[PDB]
Amino acid sequence: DIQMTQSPSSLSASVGDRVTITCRASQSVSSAVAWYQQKPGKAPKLLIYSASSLYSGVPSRFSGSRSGTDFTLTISSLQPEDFATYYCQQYLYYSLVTFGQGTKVEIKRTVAAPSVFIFPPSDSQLKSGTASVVCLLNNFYPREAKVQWKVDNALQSGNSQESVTEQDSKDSTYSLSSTLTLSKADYEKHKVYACEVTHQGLSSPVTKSFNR
Amino acid sequence: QVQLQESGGGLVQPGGSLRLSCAASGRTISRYAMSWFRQAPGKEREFVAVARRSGDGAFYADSVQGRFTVSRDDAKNTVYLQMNSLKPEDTAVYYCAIDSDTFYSGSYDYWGQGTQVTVS
Amino acid sequence: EVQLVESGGGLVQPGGSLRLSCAASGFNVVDFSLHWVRQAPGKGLEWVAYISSSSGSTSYADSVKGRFTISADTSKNTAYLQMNSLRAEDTAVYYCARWGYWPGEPWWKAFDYWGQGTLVTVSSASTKGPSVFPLAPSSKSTSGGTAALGCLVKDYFPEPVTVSWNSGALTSGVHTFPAVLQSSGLYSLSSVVTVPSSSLGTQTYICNVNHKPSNTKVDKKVEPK
Amino acid sequence: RQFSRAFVPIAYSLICVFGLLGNILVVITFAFYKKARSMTDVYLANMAIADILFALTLPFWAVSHATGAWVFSNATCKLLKGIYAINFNCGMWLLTCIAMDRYIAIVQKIICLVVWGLSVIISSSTFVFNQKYNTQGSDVCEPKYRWKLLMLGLELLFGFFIPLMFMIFCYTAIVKTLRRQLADLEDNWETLNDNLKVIEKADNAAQVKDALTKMRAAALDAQKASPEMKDFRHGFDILVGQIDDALKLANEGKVKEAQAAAEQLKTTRNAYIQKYLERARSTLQKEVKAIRVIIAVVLVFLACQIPHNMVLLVTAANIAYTKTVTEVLAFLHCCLNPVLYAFIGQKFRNYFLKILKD
Ligand SMILES: Cc1cn(C)nc1[C@H](Nc1c(Nc2ccnc(C(=O)N(C)C)c2O)c(=O)c1=O)C1(C)CCCC1
Ligand SMILES: O=C1CO[C@H](CNC(=O)C2(c3ccc(C(F)(F)F)cc3)CC2)CN1C12CC(C1)C2
Repeated sequence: DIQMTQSPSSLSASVGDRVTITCRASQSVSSAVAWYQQKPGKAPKLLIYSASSLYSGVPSRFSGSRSGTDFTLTISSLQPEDFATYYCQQYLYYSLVTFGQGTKVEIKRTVAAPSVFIFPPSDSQLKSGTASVVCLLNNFYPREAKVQWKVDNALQSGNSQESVTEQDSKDSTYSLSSTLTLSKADYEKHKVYACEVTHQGLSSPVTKSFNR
Repeated sequence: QVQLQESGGGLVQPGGSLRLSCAASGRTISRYAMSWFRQAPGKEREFVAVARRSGDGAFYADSVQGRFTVSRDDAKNTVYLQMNSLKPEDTAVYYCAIDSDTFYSGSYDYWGQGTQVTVS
Repeated sequence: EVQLVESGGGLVQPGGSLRLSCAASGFNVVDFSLHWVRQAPGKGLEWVAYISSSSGSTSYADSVKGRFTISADTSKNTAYLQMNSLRAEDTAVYYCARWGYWPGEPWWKAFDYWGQGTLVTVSSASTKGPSVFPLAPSSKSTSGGTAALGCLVKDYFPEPVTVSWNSGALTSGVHTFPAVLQSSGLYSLSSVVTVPSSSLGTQTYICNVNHKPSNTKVDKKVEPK
Repeated sequence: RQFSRAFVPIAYSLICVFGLLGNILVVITFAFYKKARSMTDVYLANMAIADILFALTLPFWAVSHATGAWVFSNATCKLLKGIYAINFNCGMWLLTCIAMDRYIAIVQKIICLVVWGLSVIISSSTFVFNQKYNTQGSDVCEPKYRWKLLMLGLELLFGFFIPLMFMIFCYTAIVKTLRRQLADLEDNWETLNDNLKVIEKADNAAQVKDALTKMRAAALDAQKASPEMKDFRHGFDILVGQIDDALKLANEGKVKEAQAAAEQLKTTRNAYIQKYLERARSTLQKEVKAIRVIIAVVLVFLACQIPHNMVLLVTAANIAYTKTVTEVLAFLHCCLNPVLYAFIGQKFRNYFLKILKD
């Protein structure tokens, strides 16, 4: 019944920056809050125990502080190994441990506009009876971008699935793939197929379309 | 009912500085996001910088990294853009845009008339 | 060192049963309480259950009460988590963590040593090969500069698939998207390549889809129209 | 205004003799009690030494006021302003190192000579300033009129902006520290007592598990707020070692056996917790009353010698009753310190009655 709210959902900073992550409990949880670091594809690791004492093995750049029910994890100098997910957790009792929503620490980068491509389905899939139209957004930053589908100048909902790749090793950007999956008789009823994208690095929304 | 007005600009010597101010009436600057755009007389609308709510940070483009700095004022409901180490290639009209989406999608609809910044 | 491993993870049908093992080596179960922490794919961590071996006290979370059964075995230094009636929200990775006993400092080090955990996925579909379709480089899309290619797989049931491009000779520019789950209970994945358009007619592009659970290797070509 | 100079000096002589008697009493009580000599004790002792340095020469001020004008040479008046200046700045820097030591004692010989050296620097800067300006036919001794004024201005800026705001910061930090520490022992005793009444009223709708988790959080904080130090921490290990014992039985639905382990909650609360929560309350209330002595000797040093100093600067840069009411205020502070020690300072009230009953 104790809820912990982690305030920064996504956090962006570069190497050498000082970052802070705040968590707030519903009731008092005393000084029993731990901070876990989870790399993608790995088990979490304990960084801070009892909200102030760093664990034996972790580097000394990680610190913790408590102010009433407000807990704070501060990294004074960011490192390339410090980019991971961070969880706040109260541990007042064995049967009442609740974790935070998580904070993803990404790499601060220059804003790049997405490269927008549209792929109509090949005849093979069309002949199958179920057609999928792809709208690819390549090499953009930050993550927050939206794609909408305007079939015959009409918006669509519930028929598009988006898959987002994480940060690359070289340029550290994002890439999106919006797949609209629909039947054969509904596709042959329409002519204009467009995907329109909006991004924070983009002045006017980019619409890529075809006619089939 | 949302209007937006910008100040600053003029003629700046190369290597100089400027501090533009962008303020909107009829809508609070807080809880939304602020963005700055360049428009050259011969080129297309180029991106400069974007400011988020409170303290998630600000993001600048590949040409204005280090030189430019964005500050926010939710109490005064305005934003400031500080330009340092100028170049004659930076001569452009500076438009000020506001993100309508809370999730920073990029719904850029309420533009402004902008100020002209020119070099030498 | 003292360490914990997990086992028993796999694929079950909805309404089935599964018992994960949790083997602890180097330390005894009667000195440290053992917990199962659940991470849904792409979502945050969530605690499930705990067992105290000395006092015999077990407890569950609210979403898993009655359906889940936790146990321990001091003779093999193992802890077992038995699940019945696994609904569609129960597909996740399960981690087995240790925790000290009050009083003293081991109670303060909450979840100090973790295990790697196991993936438990529930679904009603059966193993089948992917269907590969070419995402053609349309010539009007950025003519004279760089274009984008790709081959899309649509309906394949197990997660681990491997997409290679030109038999591993292409590494720069390939973006292989994470697989999403459709409404039909299967997985769709896309792997796109950005090439310069001057080498479209000269160079050929081949994608190899490798699906070891179905033993299916598809070499489908991509060509502009 | 002959009656002003006629009615100052008998009062000046009486506060002079009272101040010198009281401060020489203070130094023989240090000369007898040299065992519990705290850093507060030696800092206020050096303040007393500056006070008896100032205390001898108010008869010179009294016979200067009684004759209607100054009698002695200008060097005597320069020495009188110098000893008033070393009294003021000795008090300032001694209360500054008082703020130093109470900050480093609460929040977490050589410096006396440093205070004396800063005092004699102030004495030099008022030595180069003082001259008998016989204005309007009366040979009064008032300092009045480029680098010297700027040096005095920067010294005033340093010795007013740093130590006064330092007093404000450190004393507000202390009275927000020692009040919150006393507050933190209040709600920890409250929810350990209030929620124990909820447990005995929790046979209705299973509010047992909600109740002890509030006590689990509070009694962990009270443990965090030597053989005697071992008993302080150990008294809370069985207190929450029977909270989770009444929470293990609360998870299984044994509400009746949760109340049986709730009867053992009061037993450790009286035998281990109420003994040490009262013992910590008396020690916390003892140190918050010694602050009230330190606050009072600071706040009256800025209510007596400061408004006389701010009226000396405006009358030197460029209403005589405003000058007259301030000229009796700072000179009253030499005798006013032993007045404040008996009726506020609880330590001095003990041995003063012991000396009277010796
Ligand atoms: C009689 C005597 C014998 N001796 C050894 N010291 C005294 C007096 N000392 C006194 C206080 N001292 C403290 C006040 C506040 N705080 C702390 C403290 O913080 N600690 C931690 C103890 C104090 O020492 C009084 O009040 C008070 O009178 C004098 C120096 C001043 C008057 C006579 C000589
Ligand atoms: O005649 C004396 C005898 O010594 C006093 C002592 N005063 C100071 O030592 C200091 C002081 C503090 C506060 C204030 C106030 F105005 F703000 F109240 C003024 C001065 C620290 C410098 C000042 N003078 C003066 C007149 C010119 C200064 C020589």
